[PDB]
Amino acid sequence: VAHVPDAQGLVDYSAQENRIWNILFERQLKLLPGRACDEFLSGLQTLGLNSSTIPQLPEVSERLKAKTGWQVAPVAALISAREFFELLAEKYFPAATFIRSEEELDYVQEPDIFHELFGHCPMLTDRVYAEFVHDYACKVLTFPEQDWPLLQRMFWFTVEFGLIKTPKGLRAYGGGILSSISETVYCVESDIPVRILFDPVVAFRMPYRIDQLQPVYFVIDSYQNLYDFVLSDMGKFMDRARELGELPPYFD
Repeated sequence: VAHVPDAQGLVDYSAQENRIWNILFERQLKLLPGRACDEFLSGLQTLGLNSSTIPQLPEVSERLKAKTGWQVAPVAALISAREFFELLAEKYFPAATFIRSEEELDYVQEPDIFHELFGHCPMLTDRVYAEFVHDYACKVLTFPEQDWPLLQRMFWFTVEFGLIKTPKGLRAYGGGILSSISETVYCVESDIPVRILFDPVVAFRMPYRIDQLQPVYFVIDSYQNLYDFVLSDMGKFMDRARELGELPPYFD
């Protein structure tokens, strides 16, 4: 459960909440160097993220906005799929104003202010990415609830768990990877996962499990790949994905 912010956006966190931010921050920072994409590296710097206190949203927002028109909006712990996408649509990234507990450090299903401000926001400082996230949200109206599961599949294999094969090698952009210490090493160093060439139809055909280290990642060679995809008519990729069948899981 979350804090409710004051007249002017500020939120009264105390020491313990701050230490956990700190332990989370300190340990992810170490692993980033050969693993996160350059754009993530600099987004973090651009966003002013201290390894010491939980940020105040106004300042973070102000910084995001000046890079790409995005902002951060404070919300409660359990917002709905619709509320998430309605916010992304108006260029606001939702930030729940609580942090995971000491006991819930390593794995955590309910996304907190670390998951958000550390894992996701920093990639929203890259212009083509920020524009793809926004267009993507927007187009998820236009679509009926019957199609959001496939749209939420695609989101999982890009915004959350996507990799980018760069000239200096494989890196990760996914905010679900970059906020977890386990994923961040595994995603680009293990011989277990299958890494597939990002293609819209095949991501739509790929099933997934939330709580588990991902057995399949999709690889992009430029954020422009995600941009062309959503400036092209989804709908058509989605049907097609349905006429060929859902693939069999690699997990169980």
